[PDB]
Amino acid sequence: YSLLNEIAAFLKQFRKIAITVTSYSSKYVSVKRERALTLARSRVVSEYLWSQGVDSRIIFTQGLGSDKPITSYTLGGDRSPNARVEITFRRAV
Amino acid sequence: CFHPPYNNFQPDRRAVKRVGVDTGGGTVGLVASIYRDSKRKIIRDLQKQDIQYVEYGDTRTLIIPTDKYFMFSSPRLNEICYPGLNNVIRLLNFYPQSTIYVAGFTDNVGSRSHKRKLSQAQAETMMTFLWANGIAAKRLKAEGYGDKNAISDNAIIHGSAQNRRIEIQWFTS
Amino acid sequence: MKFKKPPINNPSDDATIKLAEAAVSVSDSMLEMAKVEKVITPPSKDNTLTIPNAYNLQARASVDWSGPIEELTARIAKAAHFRFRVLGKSPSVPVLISISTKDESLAEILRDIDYQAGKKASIHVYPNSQVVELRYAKIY
Amino acid sequence: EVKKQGTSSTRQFRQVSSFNQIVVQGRLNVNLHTGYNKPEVMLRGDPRDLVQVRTIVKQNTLYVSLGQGYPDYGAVTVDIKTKFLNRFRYEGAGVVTGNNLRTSYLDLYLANEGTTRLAGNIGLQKLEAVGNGVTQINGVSSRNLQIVLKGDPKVLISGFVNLRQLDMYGKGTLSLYWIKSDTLTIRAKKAAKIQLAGIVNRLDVELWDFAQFKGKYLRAQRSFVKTHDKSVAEISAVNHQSSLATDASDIYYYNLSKTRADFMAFNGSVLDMREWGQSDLKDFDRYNKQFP
Amino acid sequence: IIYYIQAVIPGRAWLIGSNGSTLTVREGSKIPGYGMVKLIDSLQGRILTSSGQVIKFSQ
Repeated sequence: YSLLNEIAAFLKQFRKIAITVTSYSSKYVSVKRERALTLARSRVVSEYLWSQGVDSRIIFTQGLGSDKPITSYTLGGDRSPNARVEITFRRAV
Repeated sequence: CFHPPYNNFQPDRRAVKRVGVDTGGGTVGLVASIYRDSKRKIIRDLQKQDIQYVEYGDTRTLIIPTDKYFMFSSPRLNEICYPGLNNVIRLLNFYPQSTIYVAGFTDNVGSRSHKRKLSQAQAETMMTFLWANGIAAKRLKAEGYGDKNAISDNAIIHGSAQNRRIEIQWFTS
Repeated sequence: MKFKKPPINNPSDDATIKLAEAAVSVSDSMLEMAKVEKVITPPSKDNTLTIPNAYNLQARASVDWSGPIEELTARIAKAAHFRFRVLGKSPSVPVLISISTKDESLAEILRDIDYQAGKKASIHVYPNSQVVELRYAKIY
Repeated sequence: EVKKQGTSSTRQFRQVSSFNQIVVQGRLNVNLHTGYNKPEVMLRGDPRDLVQVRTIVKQNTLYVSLGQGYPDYGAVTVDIKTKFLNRFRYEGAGVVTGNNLRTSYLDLYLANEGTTRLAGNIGLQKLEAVGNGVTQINGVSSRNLQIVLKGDPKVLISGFVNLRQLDMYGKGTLSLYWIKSDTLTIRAKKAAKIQLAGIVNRLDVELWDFAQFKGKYLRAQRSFVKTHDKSVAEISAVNHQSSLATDASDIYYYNLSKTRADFMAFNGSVLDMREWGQSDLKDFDRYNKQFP
Repeated sequence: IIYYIQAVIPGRAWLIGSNGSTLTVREGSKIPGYGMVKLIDSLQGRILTSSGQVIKFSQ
């Protein structure tokens, strides 16, 4: 939560309209289990960010499972570099 | 040591820390331990936080304000106030035969079905937290009343704040 | 044996006291009249027929918006990867909405927008063509 | 004490007295019937070992098994017809088949590879399977039943059962089609597979390690579920759901109950695992919304 | 009379009526007031009739 507080203190420096939070994971059991896992992870993280005072108008959350890997080395578990959460936005004016 | 979110629902080995900082005397560590695991200091610690304790006959009652132990208008449990909940488990550990009733109460603002449903949800959340710390399922019951039997006046601000609460009653036999 | 009573909050302002006292009376007037209107004309139809759900309408959002309807509906459609369509002429007096929720699905966001639009505009969703369509009323 | 060599299976008729309990031991096949005739037993066996096929009766109990020792015998076929049956015990690697049975209560005790078929309406309150034997019972209508299993049975029962308690400690598998019960208590220990469906007012579930509870299609009103390490649960609560997952264990629900409360301890997890594509899914309220 | 489902398995279904009378229905059999059952769904809590109406869970 100290890291999430640090990220919220970063996000308060800008002015913005929408934020997107998307979560991706690695392949464990089926497609459904990690789709549910990534959706739950993104829901919790965006809630704590909304609880802190980021002055956005919309926050979108989605979880894509293990569909879009950024690396062909898939030997770790959760230690793998392609299990991640990404927060993207556009600075407005 | 201690994990701050509920210690993974394990009993924390609390006494050894005191006897390690005092052996690092053994007798002074035992006296400090036998003072702070007594019932009256636990009762004073709930008094130090915002939880009220009433004993009358062989019936015992705990009064808990939802204002500090729940998040606003939701059945989610407020995680910053975990010392009070741990002290509730420690005090309830002393009566391993009794049956427990937990009842939830709100104030008068809103609709009737809304008040009843919110009370039922909050009572179930606190009952589930009690059940997950070791207490068997045959010893527990939760009920949510609305604005049924108030203890203060709802036309004034502070009394209306005092009316939103969780009641825990238990017997001895 | 110091005596204490459980709710001890931060101190209060008498402006907030007066504002709260006005708001409670507004609230039960609204509740009583809504009960009367529900009794007098019972509704029969639901907008799940016009807005069904689909896959990737189950991404979630939390929103704080106080403007006209069209740009917000475009943002939701773009997040849901749907095409956006407008029918009819926009009126000269704009159609204003106000949404303040937390963590609900995009289908419910559109249904709440559809309820607040009222007699002025409507929302339709075609999932086989992946189209969100907003149409304005033939008034004025 | 003789072996079975040199003699082929012949037809024998014998008469028996009244009996209300059957004990069978040995490598054999038994077919059951039920009629309003005399008590009888049918023995297809070797005429040399029809004497070794012992049909003795002691106090309304019939003892159809080996007599004068078992050095060796290969094939014994017993058909039976009577009026009341109240206890059946079989041991010793064989086949039992029967149907069209009627009772108020009777007790099964099956052991040691008894391939068994029942196709009647039997209201039984106790059942025991000892080890490594499949069981296929079609039709049970009982107002009480208590099952405990210790070895590796593969049992599946059909009908209507008001079950009360369940304890599992082996590599047992079990499935029931309909149960209309009131309070279930499940304790599963080593690696057990349970498959239920029906209506339950109150459910209590304990899984210890490597245990799987397939409680999907079992619609419960109150659920209390606790899972320990590397165990799997499928839950279908309707009104009230209370769950705790401690360390690397999984709980999956499949319905949105009116009140939900879940806790996580070390690495356990509770996941939604619903469809996302049904046309009439319902979302959370103010009162359901908990964040895992 | 209105019929609701009670518990759904692949292959069989258990239904309760308005008067509290239970029924067990196969993939295709006779039901009065509804017609012919042609589809039993297990992932969805729906069963279809030949008259063009669907029986789902109670609310």
